[PDB]
Amino acid sequence: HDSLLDSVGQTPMVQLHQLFPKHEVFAKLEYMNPGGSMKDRPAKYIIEHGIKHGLITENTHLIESTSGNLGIALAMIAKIKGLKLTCVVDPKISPTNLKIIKSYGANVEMVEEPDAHGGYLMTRIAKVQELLATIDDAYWINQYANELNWQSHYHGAGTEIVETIKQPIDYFVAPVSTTGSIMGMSRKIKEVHPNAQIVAVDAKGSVIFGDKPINRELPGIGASRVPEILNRSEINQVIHVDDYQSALGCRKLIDYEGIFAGGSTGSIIAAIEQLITSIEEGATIVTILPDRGDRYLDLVYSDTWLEKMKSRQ
Amino acid sequence: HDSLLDSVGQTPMVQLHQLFPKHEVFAKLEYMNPGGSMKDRPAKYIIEHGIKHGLITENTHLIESTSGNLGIALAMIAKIKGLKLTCVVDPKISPTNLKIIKSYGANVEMVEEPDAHGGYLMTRIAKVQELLATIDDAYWINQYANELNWQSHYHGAGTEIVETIKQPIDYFVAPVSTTGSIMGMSRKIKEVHPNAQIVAVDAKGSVIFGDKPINRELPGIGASRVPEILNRSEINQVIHVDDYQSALGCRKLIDYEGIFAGGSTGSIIAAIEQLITSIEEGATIVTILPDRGDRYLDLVYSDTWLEKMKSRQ
Ligand SMILES: C=C(NCc1c(COP(=O)(O)O)cnc(C)c1O)C(=O)O
Ligand SMILES: C=C(NCc1c(COP(=O)(O)O)cnc(C)c1O)C(=O)O
Repeated sequence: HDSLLDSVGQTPMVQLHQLFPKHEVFAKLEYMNPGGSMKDRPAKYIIEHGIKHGLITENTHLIESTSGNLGIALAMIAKIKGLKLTCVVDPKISPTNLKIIKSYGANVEMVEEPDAHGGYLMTRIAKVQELLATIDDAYWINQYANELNWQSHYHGAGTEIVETIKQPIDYFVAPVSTTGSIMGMSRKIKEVHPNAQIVAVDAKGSVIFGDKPINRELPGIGASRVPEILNRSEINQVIHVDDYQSALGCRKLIDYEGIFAGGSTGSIIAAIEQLITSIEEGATIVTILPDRGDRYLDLVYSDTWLEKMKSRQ
Repeated sequence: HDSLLDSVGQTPMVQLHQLFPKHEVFAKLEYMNPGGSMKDRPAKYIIEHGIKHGLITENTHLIESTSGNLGIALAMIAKIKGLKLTCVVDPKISPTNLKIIKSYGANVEMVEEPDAHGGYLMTRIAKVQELLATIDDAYWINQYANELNWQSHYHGAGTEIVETIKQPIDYFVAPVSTTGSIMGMSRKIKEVHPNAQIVAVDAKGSVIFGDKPINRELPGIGASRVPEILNRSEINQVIHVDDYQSALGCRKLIDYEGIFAGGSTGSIIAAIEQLITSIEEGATIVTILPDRGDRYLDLVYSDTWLEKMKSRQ
């Protein structure tokens, strides 16, 4: 490979035999991408597209609002391409992920005022618009509305999944924030497996699917606005999980399978444990594990954080 | 794959075009192994061997003295195999790596008394012998003396390198602690490229190759005893680098290539920059990048740690 860019994708798939002994449950390890998450795929895809089409030159200042993983992916790619980048972030970001963005030489704008229900997305978007107003040659990645987001997953893990799974897929389960992953992957999966059931896993208190908004702790799952790239008619079921439940799911996965994953992976485990009680034995379930446990030592893998979240419920 | 075990190995190789524009410098990304370092390979190899040969059963308590990466690899594998594990560690371990070992459910023994020159290896070995004396069914991985260590690298990255590089290899450069990586990989490389020059990169103050021992900060490179698996006649050149120089090398690599790697990778960059002044333009240099930058935010990627080390020199 001529660079790191060439090592994005083609991630491993494993079966979770120990955790789910009566079902065929397969997990795509997207956290093994070089930047450390699934978001490596939309970052590569959007930036290469923009350069090809004259939207992004060496003078273009990239801007994005992120809970952490897309900021890290964008900063890696920007280093390789010689581009400037400013990440707009909020106080809920993983402290580890905030320091990583800075080590990659990205500019950081940290907002401080949440809305009436604890969410910082409205304030992040406003900060982005302010940066756009004062930076002459700037390009907003705009992941909640950019069609290239779900397209990158259609061609990425979505395609790899249907190339690799040698049996009918009964359920596809994915966590949501922009819904790029689940829209893109499900669209590819259903071309081959048209009766596959599509299950979104979301945070309790996320308005994506119409919950009453409430303050959420874990970054990366859930949102306080409805993403524009979501098409609700393509989702068959929604399951909501809270911060405490997601943390328990992380800790059970590492105990049962030796897999050390981030918060939204815990949300997926907790949701699949709720789902399988209804599912015929032997059925095939496919999911994705978006990022690494490494980044959540002050959150999910902190016993005092765990105890704090248990009190909240 | 039936588990994570099956995703160990087959890591990417990239050329460092930007950093070394007049030479062909190839880097094996061993930090992309599932546990996060090269040490995944000896952990898998030694444990599978022991189980196959009746040295390790479900009742066997694994013990090892480690600067961090082998402890993490062993804890991942032990989870998957249902084995008990105690890691003996010292105050120089990365705080992040110490917390990861604990999240994987391993027991931890932290020693506290260094020898006359700041090294903790003598005390770690003593602690290991004490654990051996009081635990009835225990097996010491013993990585500084275990031949299975260098064998795992012969069959691992060593084999992959000679399968992948399509030109004569002029130099092979690797960092050392147990010397398992450099002994194993160089032995395989020289079967195909018998005139390749083998270059060890070591910490200043490491006694591995006979330096006067002095207090070293960065864990993972250097040692305060001579490893038994080292054969000095197989090494052509040795280059020593200090803590500050290694940190500068990490920061230059991420700036030039978008690669975010740990301390010993910085040592490799600093040594290769010293070496190439003597090397014919166009020559092929192969190296390995053992682990992730993620784990060194309180060390190499901390500006105050950086400033502390600059004062020391
Ligand atoms: C919105 C972003 N995160 C998405 C994300 C998601 C949601 O993926 P989406 O494709 O955005 O729906 C799940 N899990 C983790 C760990 C994530 O980081 C971001 O990185 O800025
Ligand atoms: C001795 C151990 N570390 C080896 C190591 C090395 C040296 O590899 P050896 O094969 O032990 O020589 C280089 N770089 C890093 C980041 C390492 O973690 C250990 O993980 O206990």
